[PDB]
Amino acid sequence: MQGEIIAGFLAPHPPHLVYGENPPQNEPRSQGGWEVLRWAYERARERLDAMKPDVLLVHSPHWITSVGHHFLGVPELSGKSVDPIFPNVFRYDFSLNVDVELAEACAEEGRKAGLVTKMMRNPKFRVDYGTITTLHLIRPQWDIPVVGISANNSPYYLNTKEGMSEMDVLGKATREAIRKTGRKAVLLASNTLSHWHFHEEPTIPEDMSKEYPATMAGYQWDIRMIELMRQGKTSEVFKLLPQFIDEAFAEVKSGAFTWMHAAMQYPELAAELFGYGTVIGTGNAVMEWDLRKAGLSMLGAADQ
Amino acid sequence: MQGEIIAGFLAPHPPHLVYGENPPQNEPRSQGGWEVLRWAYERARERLDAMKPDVLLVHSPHWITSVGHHFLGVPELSGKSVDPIFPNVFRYDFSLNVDVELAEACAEEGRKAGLVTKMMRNPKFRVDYGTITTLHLIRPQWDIPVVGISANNSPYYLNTKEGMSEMDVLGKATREAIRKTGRKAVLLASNTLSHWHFHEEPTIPEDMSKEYPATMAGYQWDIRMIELMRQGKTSEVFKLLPQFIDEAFAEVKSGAFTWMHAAMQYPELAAELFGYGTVIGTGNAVMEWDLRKAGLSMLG
Amino acid sequence: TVVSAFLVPGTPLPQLKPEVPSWGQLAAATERAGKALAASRPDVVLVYSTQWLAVLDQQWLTRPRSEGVHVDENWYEFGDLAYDIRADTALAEACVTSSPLHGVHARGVNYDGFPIDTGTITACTLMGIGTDAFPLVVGSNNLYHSGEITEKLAALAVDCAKDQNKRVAVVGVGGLSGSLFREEIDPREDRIANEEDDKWNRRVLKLIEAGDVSALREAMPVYAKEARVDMGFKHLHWILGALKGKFSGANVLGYGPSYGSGAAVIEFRL
Amino acid sequence: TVVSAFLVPGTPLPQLKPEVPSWGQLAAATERAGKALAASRPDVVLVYSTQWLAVLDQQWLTRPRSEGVHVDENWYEFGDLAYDIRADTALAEACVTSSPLHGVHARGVNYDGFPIDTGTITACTLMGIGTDAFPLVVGSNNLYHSGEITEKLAALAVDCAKDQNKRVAVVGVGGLSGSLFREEIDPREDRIANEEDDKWNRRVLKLIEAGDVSALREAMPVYAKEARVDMGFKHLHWILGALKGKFSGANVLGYGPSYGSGAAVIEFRL
Repeated sequence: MQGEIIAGFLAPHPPHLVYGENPPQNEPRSQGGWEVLRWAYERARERLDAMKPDVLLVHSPHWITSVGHHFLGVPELSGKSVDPIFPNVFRYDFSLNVDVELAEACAEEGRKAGLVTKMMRNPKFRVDYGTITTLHLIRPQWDIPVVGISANNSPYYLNTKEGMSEMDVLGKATREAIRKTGRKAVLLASNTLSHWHFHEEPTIPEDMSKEYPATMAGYQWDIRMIELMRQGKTSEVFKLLPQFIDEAFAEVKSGAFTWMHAAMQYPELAAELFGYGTVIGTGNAVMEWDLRKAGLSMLGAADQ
Repeated sequence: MQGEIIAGFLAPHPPHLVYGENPPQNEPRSQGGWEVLRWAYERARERLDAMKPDVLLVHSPHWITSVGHHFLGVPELSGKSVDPIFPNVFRYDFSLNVDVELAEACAEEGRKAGLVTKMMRNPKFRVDYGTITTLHLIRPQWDIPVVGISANNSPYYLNTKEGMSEMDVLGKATREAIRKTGRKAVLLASNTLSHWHFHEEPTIPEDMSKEYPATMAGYQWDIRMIELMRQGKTSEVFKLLPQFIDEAFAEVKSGAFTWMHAAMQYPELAAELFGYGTVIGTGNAVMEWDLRKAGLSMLG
Repeated sequence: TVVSAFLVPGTPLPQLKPEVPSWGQLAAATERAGKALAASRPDVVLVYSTQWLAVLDQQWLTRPRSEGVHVDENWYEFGDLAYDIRADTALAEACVTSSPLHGVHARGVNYDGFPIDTGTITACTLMGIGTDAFPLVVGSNNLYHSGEITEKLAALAVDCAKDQNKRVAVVGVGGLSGSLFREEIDPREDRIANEEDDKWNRRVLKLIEAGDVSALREAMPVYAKEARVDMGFKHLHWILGALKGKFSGANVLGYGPSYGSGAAVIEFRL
Repeated sequence: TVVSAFLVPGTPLPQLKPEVPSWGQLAAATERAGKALAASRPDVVLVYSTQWLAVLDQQWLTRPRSEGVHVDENWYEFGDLAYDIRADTALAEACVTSSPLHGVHARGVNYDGFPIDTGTITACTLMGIGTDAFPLVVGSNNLYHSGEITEKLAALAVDCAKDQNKRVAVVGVGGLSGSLFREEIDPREDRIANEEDDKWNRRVLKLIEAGDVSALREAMPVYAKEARVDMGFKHLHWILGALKGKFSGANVLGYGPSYGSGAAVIEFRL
């Protein structure tokens, strides 16, 4: 048996997207909204639907930890996710399943590689809103086991460089765990790009005539950066990441983008852009790196 | 024999799109712009490239005619297309080739169908900035012959009802023409959706932080409309067209999107959305109706 | 400041196929207006053409010299319309400047190859204007401006000419009733489409010969709608505006058909 | 109007595992601060917590009764924090409204399930507040607010209370030096991470006891920066704003570590 990284997705977690879909799980009802980013997500949705993965691993910037990198560790987790910033658009009742053995294998490998890792064993833990938003946006059926990873403080407490360096080590430990387990998994980097925004509630939030890039500059970085990606110039986007982080206040500083790619070994592979758009001025790009198609998916023989 | 209409796709003519691309033929230069619509056309481009059509047929709202429906009729046409509203963004040098043989079959077939038609034989004639813009968006190579059709007055001079009727007939005549010529063609409906708009650029036309739907209501009309074509509920979008045109001032009135489907016999086929974006508040969507990969492209 | 005013047809038919009696008459009459214009010795010509369409900012031709060969989107079979239009950039640029000061955002248009409309071209050709002796200051027909706003653009412009101490001849280019035939006809049989449009064209025309500005302003809107008058007759509002809504008499030098639509050459008596 | 003031840690460690000596001592001090609170007989408790984050406009808690069980995303291994927090809707809502008046856009947050932060919860539990007798008026820590604006927000609240004739106990929830260990330790040997943080904590802590507002005022920004104090020590600014930059002195009921970070319980002598 071989372990595999079917693909890597840049899966932004804007709560507004689920709000405009009006799913059963979400309490507030909308008049619709953000259909571009939503349609963009319909694409990713079907791609994943075809993939039939064993598990979905997700790195969420809204589960902040100081002592190492944490991994969801209980079989089942449920709750009502209310977005603290956007309570009027996201109050989601969920219940999901965690691939604990893979989750533990990742912690294992991370520690082995020099990182401090922990297993979240409190069954009453409320999975963060970021994680729930992405999982819903990329897989509303909730039929895929998952492995939730915390976003360690390093990039902020220390500095972008040392932080990224840890995300990198996390990523290869993550790849190592996938194969040793023999899992066919998908990777979701729950990050947005330019994060400058509007500091105002637009009355009726779904008014798309009031939705646009917060700053021309931010919009520019976003376009520039994704162009490189769809151009397979992976090494060039990462050399630009630090400047992108600073000038655009891009959410990739949290580390999911670097963790996803480190696990994928920074493929100089062309990425597919399902779509781009803003939300509260924030730039969001829903993209994919199909490793199965590029023949870079298999990791190697599993253990046992 | 075996005339075929491979696919037909809604392909808007926003010059801002070519401007942001900075092609060799466009004189003014930008710092980019409208990437979302560009990427959407990029998808459309690939599709067309893999289509390998004999000819591209296009109907443009910017070649307005009072007396019947005209058709480009000289083999080689070229010139410098300068957008009159956006000359600071679109000044394009072009040179194209016309499939005169087919353009004539369309016209004759239109005549026999009860419509008045006319071939444009003047070699000095300057092709539309809209026709040129649309042609450039799906085929920057300028290597496929085309048949440029004019948008007859009927929708505006008479009314939407009697006007669309003419377009419908035109569409059917167009189909009959393709089928008799044995041509393997692709249709191009050059129409924007919602057409309410702003009033002048922010000095930097490409400043995307200033691009967004002109009106909430217009946006929703577009969304509702394109979503319906995606569901393949074609007959349903055509029931709403008049209301759509009325309420959102949709350019679909400005000639035909009706000609295309009429040519394709209004297939209840799910349309593929490449992307939806706003240009000056105006709603633009790039979609496709792949008849080949639907088993509806052959005419026999 | 203003020394002459004229309303001439925008249809290219008179210039293109004068051998057709009724069309040649219009051409000849437009030529006679040109002669009158020259005798008034203007320094500039304030033109507004029904076919020069603006959608955003008001537009003013600011390019020194424009030349080319225009082919009508509709009448391309009757021949070409070559032109060498010269503009008074100083006056035109002053109008671009004064416009926003009267509530109208406007800009100048100076681009090699910019599409000057058919009406403006045939007017220059037949009338002998747009020359260095008679440069033009052209103001676009913004589809969103009302008649009133059209008059404000014209008055606005007339003031700029006063400040530049220049003699202005004004010319509004456009047709009358617009019931354009919708099928091919023998040009030798052209005629106004209806008896209704004819009666209407004749009625307001007589009102113009009387200078009854008061009554004219009353009929204008009703007339525009019922006789499908070319672009709401805004090209007439152009003349009125530039003359401050007042003038006496007028001489209709020609009135005939243009593929169903009505067209005429009016010489105003300030 | 203000009858009491305290500063308490936002960490849940003292509450969750008091059997760990220094944590237990910190817990008992917080409890004592709670008794002093009640002894002051307040009608409302004006609370600001460093862990209640806002990034758009200012948030004020307006739900009458919020209850549930909260698990810390960092300290989950140490237990659950159950709560039944009561708010003074009338006063809170009055603060929502007065906010823009003082240049701060704000809103109320009243949603079943809303994420009350860990600091606000442990404070309510250990201090005995957030009860129907000691209702809360909690104002968010907006990431874009300076210490200055924080003071403006709290003075603005004390203002509304005086209007509604309510005695106010003010409580700032947050830590001191913020250098949390970045690896797992034996809780029993928890300690201040750096001697620099310990010294800095003792230093400003001394100033507070002394009531040396001026010196404390100027040391704050440097301290916050150098000892990585929890959210710029804005929870102290909140105390100051409520007291209008004036207080006689203070009694530090406890000072101990919380996974390397500094934490303390302060009772202010107005």
